[PDB]
Amino acid sequence: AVGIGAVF
Amino acid sequence: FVLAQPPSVSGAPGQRVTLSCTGSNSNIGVNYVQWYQQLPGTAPKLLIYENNKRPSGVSDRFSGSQSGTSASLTITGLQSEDEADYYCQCYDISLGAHVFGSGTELTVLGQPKAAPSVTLFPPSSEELQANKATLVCLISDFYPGAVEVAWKADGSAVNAGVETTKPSKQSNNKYAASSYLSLTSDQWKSHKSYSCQVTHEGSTVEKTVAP
Amino acid sequence: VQLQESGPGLVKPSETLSLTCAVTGGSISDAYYWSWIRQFPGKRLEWIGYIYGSTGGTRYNPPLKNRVSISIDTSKNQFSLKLRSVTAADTAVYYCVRDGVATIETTGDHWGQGVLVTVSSASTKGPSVFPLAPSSRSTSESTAALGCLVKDYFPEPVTVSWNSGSLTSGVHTFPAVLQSSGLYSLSSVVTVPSSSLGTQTYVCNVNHKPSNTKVDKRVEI
Repeated sequence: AVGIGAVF
Repeated sequence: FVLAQPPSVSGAPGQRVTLSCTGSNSNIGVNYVQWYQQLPGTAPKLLIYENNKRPSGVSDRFSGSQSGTSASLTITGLQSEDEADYYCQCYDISLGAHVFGSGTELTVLGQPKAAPSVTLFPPSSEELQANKATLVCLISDFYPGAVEVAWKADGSAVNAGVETTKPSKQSNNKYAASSYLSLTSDQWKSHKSYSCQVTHEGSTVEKTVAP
Repeated sequence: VQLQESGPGLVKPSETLSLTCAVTGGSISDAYYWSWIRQFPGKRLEWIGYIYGSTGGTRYNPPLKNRVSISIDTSKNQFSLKLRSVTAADTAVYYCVRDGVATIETTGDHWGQGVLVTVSSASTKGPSVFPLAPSSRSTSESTAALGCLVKDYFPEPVTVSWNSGSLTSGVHTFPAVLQSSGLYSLSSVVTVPSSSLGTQTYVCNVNHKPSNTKVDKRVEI
């Protein structure tokens, strides 16, 4: 993720 | 803190420094690592994502790397405007959460000494109309971050009614503080002059105000 | 493109923290993750949870799952946080954040400005705002400093501008002091050319959102 997002 | 970071790391200007982030097989070992920079008063800013990618507008002196259960932020050509807090961030499978590191404070060494600039204000007329008087002593642009503030009324020390902030870092990496002497109208009118004395690296700058 | 949290404030212990983030420059329904992240005094960062714009699916930090709810409102293009049964441990700065576009020239993720929520049984109190006009000898110099004293408020924060934001250079707003009474004071000062004290008007704009109060104070001669 570009930051905090999908875990993988 | 599941991601352990050195609380403080320092470098000389122009040098290369590496900020470490130590994790486990349930986070850094398996999931992407992000790096955030936080300057005083501002939200965190993404410097690195997905272990080693850099967004547009982040200087190329910053670069990220990961191996095993450890990750690293690398700064080349170190500058004073790189002084900030740096956090690593990853996802932890066993906690099921996105987590932040404990944080590393980066100081750039060899910055020149700077004496505090000092402004002292008398009480406003309209605060005096409410029968009160606050003297305000504003202190800015000193380095390093330690200062001592003492008040005097005519000659003598004032030992009551003073509230003084801790120094806090400015955007330009120098420091600011302020100090408040709270009096009544009659106290203010009673003495001939009041003084704010600021001691910094063994010398003092003093300002005076009179009724 | 831009995220803005709702206003700062006081919450009584055991009650419910309720925040909203207004989004502009993009759709709350886009395929992005909308997070709440807080930073405590002491600087520790904690991820609270997120909601996915396209589906409304949520994930929460597991210790918080029984207390927290994140939601989306399409009509207002905004998302919200509710954290119940709050205690002094929940005093923190709360940020809304969205992950960044996945293209090579991405700017990164997008963070709001953060909103201070303080949990306390103490009562809210708005400030007195007093003008700081320079002593006589300072007007004799080439530049003069004038300012505003914002005295005896709770809780943090207060913001100061000068002349409605049309005066930037020379402005310095100092961090507040926490007094023994338990109340805050801060000062804002701007340095200006001494010649201008007759021509120009100087007004400082104090905003204390926790008590819904705003004061525009003229600094007189």
